Amino acid sequence: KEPYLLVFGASVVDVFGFSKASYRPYNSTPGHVKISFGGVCRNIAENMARVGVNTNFMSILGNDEHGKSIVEHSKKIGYHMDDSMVIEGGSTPTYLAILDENGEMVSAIADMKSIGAMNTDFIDSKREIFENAEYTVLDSDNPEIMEYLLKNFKDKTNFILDPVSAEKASWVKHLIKDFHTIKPNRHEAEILAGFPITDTDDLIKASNYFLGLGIKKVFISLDADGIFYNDGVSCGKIKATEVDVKNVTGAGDSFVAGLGYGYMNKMPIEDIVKFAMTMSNITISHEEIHPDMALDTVLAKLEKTTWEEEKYDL
Amino acid sequence: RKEPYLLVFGASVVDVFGFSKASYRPYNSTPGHVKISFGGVCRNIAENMARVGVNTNFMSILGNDEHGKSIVEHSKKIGYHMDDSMVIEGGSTPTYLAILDENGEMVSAIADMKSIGAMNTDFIDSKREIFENAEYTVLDSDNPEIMEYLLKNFKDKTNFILDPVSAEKASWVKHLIKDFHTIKPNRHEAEILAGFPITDTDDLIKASNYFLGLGIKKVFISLDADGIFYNDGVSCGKIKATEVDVKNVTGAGDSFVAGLGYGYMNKMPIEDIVKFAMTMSNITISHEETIHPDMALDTVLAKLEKTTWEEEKYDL
Repeated sequence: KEPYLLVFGASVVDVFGFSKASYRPYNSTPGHVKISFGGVCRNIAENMARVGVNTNFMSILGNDEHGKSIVEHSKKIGYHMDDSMVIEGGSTPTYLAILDENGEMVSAIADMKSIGAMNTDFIDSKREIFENAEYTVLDSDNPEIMEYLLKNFKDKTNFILDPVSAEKASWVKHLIKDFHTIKPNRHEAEILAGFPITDTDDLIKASNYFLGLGIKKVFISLDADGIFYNDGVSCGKIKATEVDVKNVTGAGDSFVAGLGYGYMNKMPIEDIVKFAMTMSNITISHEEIHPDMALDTVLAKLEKTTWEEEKYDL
Repeated sequence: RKEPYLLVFGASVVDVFGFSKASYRPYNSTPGHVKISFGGVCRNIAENMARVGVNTNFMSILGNDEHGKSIVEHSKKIGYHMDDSMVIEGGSTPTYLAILDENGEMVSAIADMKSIGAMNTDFIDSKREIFENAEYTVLDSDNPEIMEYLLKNFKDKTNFILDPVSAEKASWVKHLIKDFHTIKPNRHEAEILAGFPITDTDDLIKASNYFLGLGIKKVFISLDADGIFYNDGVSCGKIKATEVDVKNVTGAGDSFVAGLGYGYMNKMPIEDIVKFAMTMSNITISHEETIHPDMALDTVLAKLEKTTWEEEKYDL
């Protein structure tokens, strides 16, 4: 009914066993067991739901306990997983890891069997959800599924890319042309462009190459040095100057989420970049990966930030 | 509803098992299959009870975390009421995380069994009315100190039922058994509790007669393949079922305790309680899992009708 943003992707349940004693294999070691909900696309969907975006999250789950826990956390926060694939008798993708006294792993099980169950037939049965979406977030996990989604719904919905890694970005450098928005870091952009990006002049040449292919919006993460943008009309670099604490991971997930908010509320380019970066500046500091994220908490920190803005022209 | 209930008091454990689907190597991410299951003797008893229609009150120790919500949701689905349980803020619900190799052997594990020992007298006192108005109260042999507190404070207010768990755990509660209305040991656990070997029928009659002398009202001794030996002071006998093929024994005695619970609540004669509870034990024994997914009152009654029994009755 109301305009929504669709996030398609995997959900991985993380189960960590931290040793609170000396580690010994083959024998039961006492410790704390922590359960956290991960997976790039699930992190993005949660962050969006937390700031008020009408989020639909299409995933792959099993009918086990971990799958039920994901669906319950989904209703609490706000991300609707109502159209997800459910595998009867199958497990929800999980990573089990038994860490020692220092925090380094000694044993691990990756259960990713259910991620391979995604096919073109299930995509077709959920066509209305893909078409009625304003924007659709995808990662670079499966190039074959991406290629299918692009040539079937590129004109119906506006696709947003999160490259994940430099390696995963390389197996998808030929498909980036059909995306409305791409969000790589400095290194993932070097891979997608085909040339080394060392300074501002190379970032302008990179983004213009991406825009030339048919991409409308380009956002390049500069890791601490801010974010670079390119509307095709407006170009710049907006940098923050303050927070940098425990685990700078999960920030890119929060940035994609703020791109989604800024788009749904039709905010000006310079302000979308600022809002999205505030969500990253939060996530970096507080460990917990997401701690707390509310519409007002992001709007509260936003004002008390040193914005080092630089504007460019072509 | 203000209808009579049975109280089960004990631990709830969430088991998380990772089975390797490739050759295991330490410090390395091995591809595998994750299995999540609910355990704890007392939690299994309460589930089996609610499954057959007993109005069950399950008082446990949870942890406010994600595994705590998992147990609670399963309890609302099946019907074992956990409303009066202990919830620890910031604490952890008892969890056992284990990684198995390609052969099935444990090569790594984390035991978060901390919360089981966090039960205190102040909490028992706050919920004293749940114990006092309970028709029967099931306990296992996990915490001897708390058992003594429960027995001393509630033995004349509620009827206690013991599931000894193991022979080792049984020696620690041997001085406390006299206050129980019902004990349910196996051959070896009964030897530990009695203080002499049980090799035949005469020793079974002697062991059970001794337990009745201590003040115990009803005795049930599991004899594995030979069935169940019973004694209530009036009726004594041994009943066995023919055609029972076992796959997995874990959780069978749990289902038997649950069946005693059903029998007591429905005021059934001892021979029928033994048969009903044994049918429940037989169903659980024929499945690989600790609890049969399809078990309900109808399946227990359907299998009870279809069973051929070997019955023996002794006098005196």
